[PDB]
Amino acid sequence: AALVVDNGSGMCKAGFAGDDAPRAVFPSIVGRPRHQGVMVGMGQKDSYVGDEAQSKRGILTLKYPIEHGIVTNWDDMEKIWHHTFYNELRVAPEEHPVLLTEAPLNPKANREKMTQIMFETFNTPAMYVAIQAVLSLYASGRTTGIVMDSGDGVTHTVPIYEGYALPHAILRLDLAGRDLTDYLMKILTERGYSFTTTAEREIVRDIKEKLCYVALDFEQEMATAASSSSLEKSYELPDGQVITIGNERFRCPEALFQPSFLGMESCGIHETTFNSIMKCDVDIRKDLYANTVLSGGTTMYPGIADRMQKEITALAPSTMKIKIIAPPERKYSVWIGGSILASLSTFQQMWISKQEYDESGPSIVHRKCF
Amino acid sequence: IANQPVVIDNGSGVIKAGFAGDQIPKYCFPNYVGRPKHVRVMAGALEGDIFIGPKAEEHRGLLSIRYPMEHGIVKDWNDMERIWQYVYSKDQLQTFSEEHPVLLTEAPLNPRKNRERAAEVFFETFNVPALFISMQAVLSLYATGRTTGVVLDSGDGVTHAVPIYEGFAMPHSIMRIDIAGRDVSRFLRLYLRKEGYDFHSSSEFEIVKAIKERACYLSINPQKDETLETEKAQYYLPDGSTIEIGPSRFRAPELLFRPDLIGEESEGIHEVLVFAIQKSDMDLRRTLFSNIVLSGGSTLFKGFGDRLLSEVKKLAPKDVKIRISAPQERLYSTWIGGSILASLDTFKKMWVSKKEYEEDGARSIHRKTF
Amino acid sequence: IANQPVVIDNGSGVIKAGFAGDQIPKYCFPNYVGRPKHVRVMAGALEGDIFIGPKAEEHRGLLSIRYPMEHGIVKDWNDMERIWQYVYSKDQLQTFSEEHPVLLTEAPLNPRKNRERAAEVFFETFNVPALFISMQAVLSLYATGRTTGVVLDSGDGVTHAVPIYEGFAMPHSIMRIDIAGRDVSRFLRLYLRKEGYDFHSSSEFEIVKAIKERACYLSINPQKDETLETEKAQYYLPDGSTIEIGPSRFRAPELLFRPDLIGEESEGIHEVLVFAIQKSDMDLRRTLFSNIVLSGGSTLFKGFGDRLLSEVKKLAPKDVKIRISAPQERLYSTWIGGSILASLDTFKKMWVSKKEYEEDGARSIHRKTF
Amino acid sequence: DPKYADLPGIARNEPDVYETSDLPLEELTSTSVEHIIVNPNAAYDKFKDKRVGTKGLDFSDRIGKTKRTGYESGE
Ligand SMILES: Nc1ncnc2c1ncn2[C@@H]1O[C@H](COP(=O)(O)OP(=O)(O)OP(=O)(O)O)[C@@H](O)[C@H]1O
Ligand SMILES: Nc1ncnc2c1ncn2[C@@H]1O[C@H](COP(=O)(O)OP(=O)(O)O)[C@@H](O)[C@H]1O
Ligand SMILES: Nc1ncnc2c1ncn2[C@@H]1O[C@H](COP(=O)(O)OP(=O)(O)O)[C@@H](O)[C@H]1O
Repeated sequence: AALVVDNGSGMCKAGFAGDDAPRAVFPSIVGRPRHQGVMVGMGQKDSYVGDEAQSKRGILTLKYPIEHGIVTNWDDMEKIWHHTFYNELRVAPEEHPVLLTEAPLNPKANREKMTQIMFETFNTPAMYVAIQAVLSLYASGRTTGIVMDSGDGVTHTVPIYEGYALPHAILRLDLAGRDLTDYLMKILTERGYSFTTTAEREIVRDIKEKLCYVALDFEQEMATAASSSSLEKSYELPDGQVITIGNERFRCPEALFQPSFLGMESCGIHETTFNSIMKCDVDIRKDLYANTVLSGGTTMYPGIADRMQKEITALAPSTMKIKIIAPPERKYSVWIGGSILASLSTFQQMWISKQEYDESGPSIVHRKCF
Repeated sequence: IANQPVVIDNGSGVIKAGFAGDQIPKYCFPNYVGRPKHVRVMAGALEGDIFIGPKAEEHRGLLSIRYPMEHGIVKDWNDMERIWQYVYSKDQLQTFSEEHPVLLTEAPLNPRKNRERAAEVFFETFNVPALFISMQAVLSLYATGRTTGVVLDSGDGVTHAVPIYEGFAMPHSIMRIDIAGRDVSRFLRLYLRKEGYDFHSSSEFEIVKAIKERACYLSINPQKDETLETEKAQYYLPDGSTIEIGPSRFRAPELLFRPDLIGEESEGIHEVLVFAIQKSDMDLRRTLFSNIVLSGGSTLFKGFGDRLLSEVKKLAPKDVKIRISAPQERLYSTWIGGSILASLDTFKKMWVSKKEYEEDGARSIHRKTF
Repeated sequence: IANQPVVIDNGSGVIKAGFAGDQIPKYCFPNYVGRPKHVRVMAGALEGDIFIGPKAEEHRGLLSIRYPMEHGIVKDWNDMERIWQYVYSKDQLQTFSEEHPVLLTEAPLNPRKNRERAAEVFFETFNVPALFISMQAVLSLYATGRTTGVVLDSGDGVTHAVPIYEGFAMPHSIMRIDIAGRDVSRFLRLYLRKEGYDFHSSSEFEIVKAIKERACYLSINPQKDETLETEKAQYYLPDGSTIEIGPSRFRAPELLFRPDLIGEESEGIHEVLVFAIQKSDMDLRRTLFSNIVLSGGSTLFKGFGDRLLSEVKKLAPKDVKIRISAPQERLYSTWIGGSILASLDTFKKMWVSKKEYEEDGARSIHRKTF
Repeated sequence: DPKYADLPGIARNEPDVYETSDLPLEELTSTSVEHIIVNPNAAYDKFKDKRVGTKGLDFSDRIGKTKRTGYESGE
């Protein structure tokens, strides 16, 4: 009996260890109302969380507590974890030990303060923080190979060979789902359809998930988009109003492969995956090309795998065979790994206990992280 | 054609026209179409069903005001064509549009359909030699005569902050919010009804804009002025009747700096300025704080510069020099910039010829913009 | 030749240029090509798409930095051509390349293709009378005015140790390691992200280099200073914001002494020096240990001399006299050596003439360099 | 001044500028290392009359004809 709780910037995936898929999946947001001095009606919650805030988007100002895999407002994150254990999962945190997930190369204060809350506020019996990328490999039953776990908050590239990780080869890029969502708003505003508010940004994320797809040749796709209106698809908003996004459909996910569009002055998700493999030892490169995994929900774009293969193959040597690993459950790839890890009898020892926390302090986490 | 170019500012509130030779705009009239309020069947009433600028101001109470441009976007194009036709009337300028070339001043990050249709009208309806769409912010710097400078241009329709350093505008650091002078006029009408004076009519909305422009001071501390008993300064209406404004005077334009009070999800005028600087690169931040320029009519509020300086200082880093350099001609700054730009021999290269638009296509106007 | 020969110390971090005989290099500017990343909209902005040296330093925030040479190997030659062109331009020495002979200063044990292309550019693109390529270490000994000494030259790009006894330099005892000042700045950036301050931008990476030079001390005992709670010393960024560096201050420069931290299987700067002496013949070991000369900018770290003297003493034999001598101008020591060598009449015989290069080709340069 | 006197919607009796109040090697002094003063004029004189023999010079990785030592002798 143990709890796996993925603390993703976009969506918080929580559930019991051993189960196939996560029990409760809700958007990680806190909804505070745009209140005036006028008195409010009955059935009023001071701050709404998750699926409740997703229902009452109209009035509530949606504030994401985790920004680029860094917890900015801890009071907000506490209210999400309270919604996770007590309401969503229907379980006491004192009974079950809780596994959390942190992105690699995050600030040290993040891991420090995270565990402090779990030990003091919720009074958990044991707490282990893990790298999202390390878990994602277990999903595919692969010990060897690199992963390109692109989330809503961040995208990170962690090469692991024969159950041994290369820490110095790890590269983090701040370009992620929320930056693409923010980019899609700007180009939709250029077409005509203006989306400004926090509630409207959530509707633009629903537009992104459904329509947007990765093009094989961007320049070739822009030529077909100009000539014919075949790529132009219609989407119905919450309001009866319908919109035809056009070429901006395949223009949004292009930002992943060339950040110049967003204006970050950084390497693309294809180029960073190559650079990470080159930073590793020369011998093991072979297996990393052969076992390139794509994880998170930012790798569920239709035809990212095809475009990824093409771009890596061009950069990589001709003799090498480049196979991209795209399992059907990419969105729940971080959690399903956690469920496999927590269930294993070997992992029982690796848990950090309250007694261990009390004596040493919150600094113990940095030793027993990975 | 060598004959003098005609600058025209597309201000949502007030459109400012004139020749490039003039130091100031000779002809500047309100941007609204005036039709008779009662649907005219009979003779001896207001004939034509069109009253623009000074003719409208004379017979204002009889007519019904309808603004053609909202939030820096043209809603009714038929109305805007009549307005631009009145610019080339016997009343203002008194010239052929076919002879003189034109310069438009569209707000930043507007819809591309707005720019394309604006060009189509000025090339097809009027037989213009050449047209050039420009950004309102870039012009404001030419007027003042400095290359580096952030331009907080608070218009009637839209308030936007564009950072430009050494003649280089960062397009990602641009910030645009719809809460502008027109919204302040709308919110003042609500507070005037809370004082007990209704301005229900579209004509009666114009005198609320006059009340705002005459008497509305921005308090340095809003909470202290609320507790203090007001003088209740009397304003005289067109009919002759007096109205005591009282606390509505100062707590109306406050909604610029704090738009959450009414319940509008926006950043605020102090916030968009700071955010635009913070979004730009770290090296430039100090110079961009050291060079801020106020543009448009919604900066002329009494004690605006006093409040903004205080509200920017607390958000901005400690011990940083913040100079908010307002010109004396803030309202007419955007046009004077265009008048200087138009006069230069470089402008001859920048504009798009009528034959160029026929051959090249639609993109011609967009690609030459920058 | 009557015209003085120009000394150019082609350093990875800073390229130092000047005329032979001069006591100090008159014109020393940072080695990078700055291109504007933001768009030009206004007229009168900064002219050119290439900014090099002091103009690039002033307008750093506007530009995207790109180092042409990495680890003493010219990666992009087009860029290296533009910086050498800028040395001869009006801003620096302001003379024709055809009238003055050149003295280039490359690192030891660099690729042969680098020396070949370096010559090809300096003879074809610039029609120079004569070029002599020399080692950095050999010059550093002429500056101090000593025939016997080992030269530990820790530069920005590469750190190397060359044992030289009574004029002769032992080519098999030369020790070179890629880990250097620029890897310390790269390793500092990684630890600053762990502390929770991000510097993703190429312009922001120059601020990390500024933080390194100002606030980073090498602790005499590494394991001792790790355990003890450190005073969190605040540093003021260009914008004004304060960062607490904390443990990253002293952990960052330790990379030079322990290359295992970044994860490269190479010798430490302390191991490089002793290995270079131990590789030399038995008789000269005592004289080389007595005569140690530190060079390059990366030796200027606070407590480098104290730590190195501690580390060398443990690896070196018992009861041997270890005197580490520092010239006050460590950074400019390499160039001053070049000026003294260039001023001697013996340098005339050492040169490769244009006709000599044109006849034999690449071989002539390889024959006469060390 | 007379230009802005003509226009109606102009700021009168207002300050133009709203501004804030105007606010007004450790290794090179180490014991371990021995600090030498670089005098190139002195150095130049010591090496002044020293020559090198560039006849039969070959520093390159050429195997032919045993070992070589570049810069034979002076004068
Ligand atoms: N099918 C899809 N196609 C395209 N984009 C998607 C799709 N599903 C989700 N996204 C986008 O990618 C993000 C995926 O978030 P996800 O559910 O993987 O959680 P997360 O916060 O990224 O967690 P983690 O970092 O642990 O992977 C969403 O926020 C959304 O913006
Ligand atoms: N003297 C003034 N005091 C206060 N508000 C003013 C004043 N003059 C104009 N305004 C406000 O500013 C608006 C004018 O905006 P304007 O500068 O013409 O915008 P644009 O830059 O788009 O042309 C008016 O409609 C009014 O709301
Ligand atoms: N005061 C300082 N403290 C620490 N490191 C420094 C200091 N000054 C310069 N450096 C480092 O030394 C570098 C300069 O290298 P330099 O000696 O000019 O190279 P080269 O010897 O290859 O010509 C800088 O880029 C920086 O990384």
